[PDB]
Amino acid sequence: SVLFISDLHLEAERPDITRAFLSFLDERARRAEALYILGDFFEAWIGDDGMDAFQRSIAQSLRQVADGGTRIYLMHGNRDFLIGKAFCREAGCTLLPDPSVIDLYGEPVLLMHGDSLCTRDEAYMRLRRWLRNPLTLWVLRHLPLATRHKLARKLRKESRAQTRMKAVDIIDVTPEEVPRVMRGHGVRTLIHGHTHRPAEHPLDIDGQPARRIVLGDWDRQGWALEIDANGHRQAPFPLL
Ligand SMILES: CCCCCCCCCCC[C@@H](O)CC(=O)N[C@H]1[C@@H](OP(=O)(O)O)O[C@H](CO)[C@@H](O)[C@@H]1OC(=O)C[C@H](O)CCCCCCCCCCC
Repeated sequence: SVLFISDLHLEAERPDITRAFLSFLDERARRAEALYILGDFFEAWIGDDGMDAFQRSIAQSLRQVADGGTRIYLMHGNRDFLIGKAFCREAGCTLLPDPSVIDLYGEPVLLMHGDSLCTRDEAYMRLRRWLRNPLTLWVLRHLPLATRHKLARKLRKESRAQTRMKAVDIIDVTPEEVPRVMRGHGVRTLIHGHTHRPAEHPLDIDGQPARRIVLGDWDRQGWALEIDANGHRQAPFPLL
């Protein structure tokens, strides 16, 4: 079996989420063939060179699971798109680009964090285009660590202000983007996070049924999607 999680937003000041995650690693990820983390694993990331004691300890916990034979893949989200090779080497995980198509029990399956689908959120689309611009990444990594933390706090503050003001239809995925990107990748299954609305959505692509599975965020309870050759299930579990 294979596990999918996202939107944990791990941080030092949420030990309840950390405890749930570490229990999940021991109880479920150790026995899985693979674990996919589809973005926003951490609350924020300023670059691997800024990793703190807490973040290093999370890397070590992943490494224990990877060394047991579980393959771990990590995809960027909007909080942690600066995770690099140094972190993944310490964690024993593989960095997966957004988007990625994997083979899952013989079916091609598209994986994304999900924010790139939110094309009606024009203010966010503009921010994303600027944040991911190679010129932006260049200047950002030339900022001192403390100044990077300052700008990360400022972005979080403005995001918290602005997201409260937006309608749910503006911040959720644009419906017609889903068949468009799934057709382009030749898949009938898409798995993503970001939107915090765990669900499975049936849809049509060119007269053929397809599905979009949305992973849950861990703010109030943990979530995991588990797939094996016979079926799949997403279910929550309590934070510790
Ligand atoms: C190198 C270190 C520093 C730089 C890199 C740091 C990386 C870590 C920081 C993460 C910030 C991230 O939270 C921003 C973001 O992604 N917001 C969108 C997201 O909301 P979340 O709050 O992340 O859950 O998802 C929401 C739903 O999709 C969406 O709504 C939010 O997007 C916004 O709210 C964006 C606003 O609409 C526009 C904000 C522009 C802010 C400009 C601030 C800079 C000040 C400029 C002064 C001239």
